[PDB]
Amino acid sequence: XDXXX
Amino acid sequence: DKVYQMKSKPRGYCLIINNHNFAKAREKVPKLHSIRDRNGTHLDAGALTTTFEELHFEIKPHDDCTVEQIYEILKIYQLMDHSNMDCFICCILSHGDKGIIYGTDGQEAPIYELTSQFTGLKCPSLAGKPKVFFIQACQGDNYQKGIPVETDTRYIPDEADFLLGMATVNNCVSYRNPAEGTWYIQSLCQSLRERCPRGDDILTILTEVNYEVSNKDDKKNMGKQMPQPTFTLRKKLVFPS
Repeated sequence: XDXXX
Repeated sequence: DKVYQMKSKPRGYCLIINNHNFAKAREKVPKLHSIRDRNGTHLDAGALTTTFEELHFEIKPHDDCTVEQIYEILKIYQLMDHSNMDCFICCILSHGDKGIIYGTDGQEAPIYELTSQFTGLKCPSLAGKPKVFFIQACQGDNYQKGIPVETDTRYIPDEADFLLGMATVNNCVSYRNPAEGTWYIQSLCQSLRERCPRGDDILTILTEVNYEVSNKDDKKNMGKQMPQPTFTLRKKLVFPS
């Protein structure tokens, strides 16, 4: 969750 | 230096395709069983809306689009009369992989399929006018590693006059902070808002975005992010305000 696409 | 005309009010449309909910992809595409919802993406859509409204564009948002829906939207704009506009912008906020972006259904849209809808033959009312695409997505699953450095009538081509701003070089990830927005879009908007009033052109601004994003890091994975513009622009592109 805290990070990319 | 030759400069694109940029005086119409509105300047043009700025489409924003803002993909958040990937429940369909998780259900339907085996390899995307754990692809996450893109929490925080609205912060990017809002930044782009503020930024491009200040620059006199008419914003056209579309949320949570499958691939087929994206192509339908792009066809609508391909077929629109842009004769009274000076520019067209399309922003895509989604997951992606090498050369593609995902619809919310987990189908793939090659980036070429998106931009090629606006060539001069397909959209003559944009012929000779800048067409600008910003793509916020990963382009693969690799972390970009870091390296240590010291501290500081006439005819033109069908594919002329494009600018494609990618959040990342191919093969690599791009970052989204759910509480702030993406590294790339947030930097892009900050730079546009600061520098377009100074008269700076978009390639200069995108160089600054490269500089700023290159200083960010992911200290979980020791990851970096390297944005990458590509262009067939034939003139300087400025967005006066």
